[PDB]
Amino acid sequence: AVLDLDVRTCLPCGPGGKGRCFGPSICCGDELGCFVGTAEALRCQEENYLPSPCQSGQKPCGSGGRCAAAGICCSPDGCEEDPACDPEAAFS
Repeated sequence: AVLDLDVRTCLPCGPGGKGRCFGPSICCGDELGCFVGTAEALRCQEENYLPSPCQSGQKPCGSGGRCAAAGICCSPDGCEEDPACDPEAAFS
């Protein structure tokens, strides 16, 4: 997706703002693991309370998608701990 407005980088997620919103009912903090509609993901509840634009930060990867949360590489259906970035990955 594209940018939101003047202030880029959508709303954070997780603890304080380590994470952020990604695709749909999802939230995944790179330095804060991946949560789809989970406790640490509810921050995206605001992503469906006010019809407006939004942007994410999904650094691509060969794991059927782009990187995101803890060594995550997300897809259009959901994310997964991808060895591409940190969990199922190397000792990253």
